[PDB]
Amino acid sequence: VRPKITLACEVCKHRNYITKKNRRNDPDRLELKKFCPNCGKHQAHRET
Amino acid sequence: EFIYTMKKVRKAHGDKVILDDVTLSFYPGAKIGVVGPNGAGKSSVLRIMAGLDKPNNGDAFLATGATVGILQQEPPLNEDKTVRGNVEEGMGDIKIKLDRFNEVAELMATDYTDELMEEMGRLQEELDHADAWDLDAQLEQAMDALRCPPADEPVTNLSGGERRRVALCKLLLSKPDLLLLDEPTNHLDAESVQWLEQHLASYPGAILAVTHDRYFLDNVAEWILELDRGRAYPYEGNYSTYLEKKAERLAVQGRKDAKLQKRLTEELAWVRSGAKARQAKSKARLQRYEEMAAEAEKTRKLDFEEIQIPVGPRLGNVVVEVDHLDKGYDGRALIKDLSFSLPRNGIVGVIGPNGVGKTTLFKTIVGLETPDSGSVKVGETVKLSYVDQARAGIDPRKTVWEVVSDGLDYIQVGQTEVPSRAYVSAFGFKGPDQQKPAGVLSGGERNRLNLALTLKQGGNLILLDEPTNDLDVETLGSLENALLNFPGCAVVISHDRWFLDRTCTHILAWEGDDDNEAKWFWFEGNFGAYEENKVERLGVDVTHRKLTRG
RNA sequence: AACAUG
RNA sequence: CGCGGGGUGGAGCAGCCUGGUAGCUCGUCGGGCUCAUAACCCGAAGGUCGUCGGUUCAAAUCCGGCCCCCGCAAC
RNA sequence: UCGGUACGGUUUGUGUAGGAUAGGUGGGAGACUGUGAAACCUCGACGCCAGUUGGGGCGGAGUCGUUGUUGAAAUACCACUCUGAUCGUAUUGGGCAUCUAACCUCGAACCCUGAAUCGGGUUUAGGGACAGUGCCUGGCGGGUAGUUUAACUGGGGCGGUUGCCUCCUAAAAUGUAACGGAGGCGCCCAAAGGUUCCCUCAACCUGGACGGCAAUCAGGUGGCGAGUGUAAAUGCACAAGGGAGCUUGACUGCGAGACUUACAAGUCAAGCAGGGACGAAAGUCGGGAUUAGUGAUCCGGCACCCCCGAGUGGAAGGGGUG
RNA sequence: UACUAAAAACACAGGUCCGUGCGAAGUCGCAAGACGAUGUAUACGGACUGACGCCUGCCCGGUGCUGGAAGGUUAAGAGGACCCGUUAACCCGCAAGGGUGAAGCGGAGAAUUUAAGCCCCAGUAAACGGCGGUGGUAACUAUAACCAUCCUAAGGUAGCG
RNA sequence: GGGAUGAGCUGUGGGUAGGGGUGAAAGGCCAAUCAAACUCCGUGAUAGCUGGUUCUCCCCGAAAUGCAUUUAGGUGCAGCGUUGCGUGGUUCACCGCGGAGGUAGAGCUACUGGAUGGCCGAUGGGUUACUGACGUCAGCCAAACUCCGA
RNA sequence: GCCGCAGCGAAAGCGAGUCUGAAUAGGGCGACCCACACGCGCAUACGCGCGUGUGAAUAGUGGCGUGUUCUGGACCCGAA
RNA sequence: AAUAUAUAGGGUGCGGGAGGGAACGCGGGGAAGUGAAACAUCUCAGUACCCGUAGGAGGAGAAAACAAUUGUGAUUCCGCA
Ligand SMILES: Nc1ncnc2c1ncn2[C@@H]1O[C@H](COP(=O)(O)OP(=O)(O)NP(=O)(O)O)[C@@H](O)[C@H]1O
Ligand SMILES: Nc1ncnc2c1ncn2[C@@H]1O[C@H](COP(=O)(O)OP(=O)(O)NP(=O)(O)O)[C@@H](O)[C@H]1O
Ligand SMILES: [Mg+2]
Ligand SMILES: [Mg+2]
Ligand SMILES: [Mg+2]
Ligand SMILES: [Mg+2]
Ligand SMILES: [Mg+2]
Ligand SMILES: [Mg+2]
Ligand SMILES: [Mg+2]
Ligand SMILES: [Mg+2]
Ligand SMILES: [Mg+2]
Ligand SMILES: [Mg+2]
Ligand SMILES: [Mg+2]
Ligand SMILES: [Mg+2]
Ligand SMILES: [Mg+2]
Ligand SMILES: [Mg+2]
Ligand SMILES: [Mg+2]
Ligand SMILES: [Mg+2]
Ligand SMILES: [Mg+2]
Ligand SMILES: [Mg+2]
Ligand SMILES: [Mg+2]
Ligand SMILES: [Mg+2]
Ligand SMILES: [Mg+2]
Ligand SMILES: [Mg+2]
Ligand SMILES: [Mg+2]
Ligand SMILES: [Mg+2]
Ligand SMILES: [Mg+2]
Ligand SMILES: [Mg+2]
Ligand SMILES: [Mg+2]
Ligand SMILES: [Mg+2]
Ligand SMILES: [Mg+2]
Ligand SMILES: [Mg+2]
Ligand SMILES: [Mg+2]
Ligand SMILES: [Mg+2]
Ligand SMILES: [Mg+2]
Ligand SMILES: [Mg+2]
Ligand SMILES: [Mg+2]
Ligand SMILES: [Mg+2]
Ligand SMILES: [Mg+2]
Ligand SMILES: [Mg+2]
Ligand SMILES: [Mg+2]
Ligand SMILES: [Mg+2]
Ligand SMILES: [Mg+2]
Ligand SMILES: [Mg+2]
Ligand SMILES: [Mg+2]
Ligand SMILES: [Mg+2]
Ligand SMILES: [Mg+2]
Ligand SMILES: [Mg+2]
Ligand SMILES: [Mg+2]
Ligand SMILES: [Mg+2]
Ligand SMILES: [Mg+2]
Ligand SMILES: [Mg+2]
Ligand SMILES: [Mg+2]
Ligand SMILES: [Mg+2]
Ligand SMILES: [Mg+2]
Ligand SMILES: [Mg+2]
Ligand SMILES: [Mg+2]
Ligand SMILES: [Mg+2]
Ligand SMILES: [Mg+2]
Ligand SMILES: [Mg+2]
Ligand SMILES: [Mg+2]
Ligand SMILES: [Mg+2]
Ligand SMILES: [Zn+2]
Repeated sequence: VRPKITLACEVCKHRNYITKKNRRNDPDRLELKKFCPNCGKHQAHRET
Repeated sequence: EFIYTMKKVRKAHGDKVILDDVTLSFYPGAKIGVVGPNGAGKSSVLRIMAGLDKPNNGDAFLATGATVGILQQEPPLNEDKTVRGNVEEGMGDIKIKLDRFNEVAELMATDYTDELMEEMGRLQEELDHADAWDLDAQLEQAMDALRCPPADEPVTNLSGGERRRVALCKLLLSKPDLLLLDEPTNHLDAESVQWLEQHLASYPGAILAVTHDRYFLDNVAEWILELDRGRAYPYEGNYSTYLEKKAERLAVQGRKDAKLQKRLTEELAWVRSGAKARQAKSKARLQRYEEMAAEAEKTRKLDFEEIQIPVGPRLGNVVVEVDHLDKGYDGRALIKDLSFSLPRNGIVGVIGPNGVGKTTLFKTIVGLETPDSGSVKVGETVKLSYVDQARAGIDPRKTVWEVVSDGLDYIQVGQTEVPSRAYVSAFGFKGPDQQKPAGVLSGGERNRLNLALTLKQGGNLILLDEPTNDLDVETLGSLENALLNFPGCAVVISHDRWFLDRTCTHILAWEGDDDNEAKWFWFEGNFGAYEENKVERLGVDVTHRKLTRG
């Protein structure tokens, strides 16, 4: 009920972060501003 | 070679799967019929094939240059016009590039003269791709076959259930090579389906229908695709061949699982009581109980709660008095010179084709209209309950519980204080399935939701308007054996001719011809009498239109 | 065609 | 000593695991039929779901710990 | 006899308006007397407008035709072919049947054979492309074969326990055993995380409609007796506890010095920079008041970095980071 | 049981069941062969029982054996959509490069077709096996011939103790 | 003591060979050896087990604990012995000085649990024989109680 | 031919340096001599930067001995 | 010969084979104890034992070979790698 999701950037689509969410609380894919190292600045990140 | 194909496709939430291991493939010209219960995934397979969603595993691969159409279970439109409803899709790669050919030829001379050779002739190239580009004389060809509304009026509340006749003309003009028509025969007539019968027969291209009618499934379809709840199984033959081999399959499956359930109980006590029996082997025999008990719970599905219509006040002796009513619009002549009482404790049926005015007649009774020259007496003991044809009380963003309860805790239904969450699961939403949005609900659970916010008053005068749509035979029988046990005045508009033969006591019906198009005949008795009274009083007791050049 | 006993 | 079932109306018992509603067979109280009792037919009454409370909008049910009832237990 | 492929002739299609677009595309004055008025008629196709000149058994004369012009097009006529139907040759595959010639015979007869119930050979009687055997392939298989079946235990067996977190035993640093005494864990939280700004609780006395020993109100005394997402211990009123606004540091690149420690692991960390959030700033943030919520190596899977590429170019595979 | 056990152990006569239509079945053999047998269902091998007299009750759920038109699941063989490596040519630009790619040859191959078995449906217990509880009731008590009920594939009959 | 004209006893020649024979069946018998014979060979099998290991002196000198173990009678690493090269009083004791504690003790109108006699008095019992709290003045107890404290 | 003669890196490689990194930030491993005088933008003083020698001390490889060890029966005897 | 072409078979004449040997060779079959601190893949080992069969030696051998933009030019055997 707590699966491990990975978070991919919007522009370069690299996979930089893995984390846990609750699936009966949040059905849709998360969005966070995290730090993409290949871009050098904070970008948006959905799930896969 | 294959129009459409699937790998190990599994569209699902990880808590609740809706497709699982769907491996099959289709040919060109594959007329398919899809059958199954509600809650299987019949519309979440036709949604992958038109690219409107993506699976969570497995590749869904259309062919190279074959385009696909779709008609969803609710048809969207645009709010512009009616002849706009034949240019958006369908003729959309010709019409948008039709005025531009008339725009590039406005005879500019200072701008460009010899650049009319690589763009105006290129637009001349694409008109030959369609083999016809006048587009006008062959567009009344597409609306004098569906019997469309007059093309110069917007699709506001002006359109009733012939909204579907327009959406069966955006789709059947594109002529896709894979045609995903999901329940086309909602809200249609005794002849609007009869047109669609002969049109889907001689149709070059594949066809997937999720229909329930019998002329398509017995004569047009060649493959039948059963959808079990997550599974998918193809079969070959028409629907008469399907149900015979389905019957002998569920025969030997009915005692496949009897001796399975007998086995689990015979070695239930072997693993629970008396664990003294064997040492250091017991962790190898205990797992064979769990490996058959975890597959005994993947077909344990028999939990189907009944549709129940609550009872409120005592209904008196007068319910609906219609005092020589006329109703119509500017130039239009619907209901004219009609007078009828409404029988206490009796199911009332309404008969008429699309465009006679059946659902406006209930809007008079609740109060959403006003009669032109007439009056309707309500009677101070009745209580209305109006479920609409267009299902307009569904707000497709907020969740299921918030549509029917308005965020409250107790709602007022049967002169009691019912806890409003318990009133939700009474129509089939167990627990954590309140929390999912109503715009994505199934065709059963959008018809098991419109009965929730409209039977919320316990009224002894309920006005059912298209109740027999998108629900299977387990609920359709559980409806008709639940509005017989209701103490008064259920009034039903329907088109399922094998529904009014079950549950009817009175019939209001249209009988108009070329003297006046707004007659309404009243009858005392069931549908198995009106079909015999009609042939002995009137004389009215084909020639198919092509929709294209050929 | 049902009908047992004080 | 310890292990593992079970408690649902006077008696025997379903309902659970896959939460919203308490039900069936005998019996008990009243009517009917008969000359009268059995049989049969119609209507009722009767339960804080063993108890002390944890989550939940909501627990007979999901959840443990205590109290009786039963089964099985030593070379 | 039933189906696939390949080729070939025939046949098939009806919105409305016109003598039912004879279906699409490309051409084109042609058909020659075949009247249609025999028949499975009306080409026997559809039998929906009830009719589309060809198995034509009065004929050799007259032929829907060119002319007529309603409609994107009516117009004869063959040729190329679309979704169907229907017959014909060729090829191949599946089923049953029949035949003899490969194989089968411990049916008989006659030879080598003088002595032969072996063997082989000849003729005959039957079985027959089955059987049997070979290569591959599933099923069955204690009929045989090699082996495993943990430890602790006041002697073994039956019960029970095995890792992680807190307390007591533990003798005022740390550590410390037993089948010693009490309890928890295999999560949960997208805010219950970060920040910035505010607030003081439980119980009680007096009084107050419903209102009760205790629901909310108002005033007094109240220094922590409540509360803490979870078990206990140490903390916490300065708040780490109650409430609100904006947000993602539940970060990428590193880390001097340490605690613990057989080793493998486990734990803390000022500070430096990239880039952010909060805040007027000072600064704070590398998840949760802290200590449980997990698992070494090998073999694999996925996304990226394009590092090596078995002569060379690539590729297969291997490699690095997650 | 030569060398601590001579019996209640084995055998036997008779009984029943299942196998076997004849170089049979079974057995020794990798095979040819041989025994069965110079026999042919009144014969021959396997199993339990054990003269003789009276008898041999109920259960086909479990697991074996026998017979089943189907239906579900299932190996190789057949089948080879789609995808991938390569490059004759064709693109754009810095001709240290990036994009599309017919044919031939390769790797990986999904749909579809296909047998016994297993599942399943029936018969068999002289096949391996199994053959129960609680509560109330009769002129003192005691006890229940009768009734209610649950569970079972069916609840221990004759005879004995 | 039992059979002693039978399923008897016996002589001579022959047959069946080791996961095989034969067995009126006991795991009995197959050259005094049988729950798988004997001989030779792989072979100097293997054994966390047992027994043995031979001349001398001089210096120094242990451990029976920790952690991990298909491990508890075994072993790896550390602890503790010896020795070579480096380091040089860093070790150890006593004195003075700077520090953390919650054991023995004791205390409880400082808390969480208990707990005994009076005054006091709600709920239960028979309109009040009994239940006597929360509180309140004195005396008590505590490994999982501590305002304290060697 | 082996071992020494230069190391870092997964490797292309670069080299008294190299890998990680966006970094002449920090680390990881590896190289790098004083007791002087003179010399020294000379500094209160104290040697850092750099010098000819005043000639700081590095050092490996191959034989034969000894202790332990690896593979072989491996200190010797012993099964069913 | 059956049975005709004829073979099977039979008479006569010349040659040749068989068995033995201590190790070495070539082709073929092929264990287990043991090591893995148990054990099955694995090892032990293509060893022990067996089978065909040589010769004074045998087998191998005159590129359908190797190498990498240079090049060595049949095989066996010992050293390095
Ligand atoms: N909002 C409107 N204003 C005016 N005329 C209307 C409107 N809606 C419908 N109409 C006309 O009324 C006719 C039928 O009305 P409608 O509301 O569709 O009832 P209905 O016949 O029951 N539809 P249906 O259930 O499909 O048969 C249509 O064909 C229109 O001509
Ligand atoms: N996005 C979704 N998320 C979760 N459940 C969904 C979603 N979409 C559909 N479902 C459910 O999954 C099942 C799929 O059914 P769906 O294909 O939506 O229509 P259907 O019921 O299968 N056919 P019909 O009954 O005619 O509507 C139904 O039970 C739906 O309620
Ligand atoms: Mg939320
Ligand atoms: Mg649907
Ligand atoms: Mg309507
Ligand atoms: Mg009588
Ligand atoms: Mg009565
Ligand atoms: Mg075969
Ligand atoms: Mg065995
Ligand atoms: Mg068996
Ligand atoms: Mg032990
Ligand atoms: Mg013991
Ligand atoms: Mg201590
Ligand atoms: Mg101490
Ligand atoms: Mg917050
Ligand atoms: Mg706070
Ligand atoms: Mg994390
Ligand atoms: Mg460090
Ligand atoms: Mg910091
Ligand atoms: Mg910063
Ligand atoms: Mg700022
Ligand atoms: Mg926590
Ligand atoms: Mg390993
Ligand atoms: Mg290469
Ligand atoms: Mg790769
Ligand atoms: Mg890194
Ligand atoms: Mg004896
Ligand atoms: Mg004897
Ligand atoms: Mg004796
Ligand atoms: Mg017999
Ligand atoms: Mg045989
Ligand atoms: Mg017989
Ligand atoms: Mg038998
Ligand atoms: Mg016996
Ligand atoms: Mg007997
Ligand atoms: Mg059976
Ligand atoms: Mg069978
Ligand atoms: Mg008896
Ligand atoms: Mg004698
Ligand atoms: Mg005698
Ligand atoms: Mg005698
Ligand atoms: Mg043996
Ligand atoms: Mg050896
Ligand atoms: Mg030894
Ligand atoms: Mg000494
Ligand atoms: Mg040691
Ligand atoms: Mg030492
Ligand atoms: Mg001191
Ligand atoms: Mg001191
Ligand atoms: Mg303490
Ligand atoms: Mg004390
Ligand atoms: Mg006290
Ligand atoms: Mg007291
Ligand atoms: Mg103390
Ligand atoms: Mg450095
Ligand atoms: Mg020597
Ligand atoms: Mg010889
Ligand atoms: Mg071995
Ligand atoms: Mg072994
Ligand atoms: Mg071993
Ligand atoms: Mg060993
Ligand atoms: Mg030679
Ligand atoms: Zn990015």
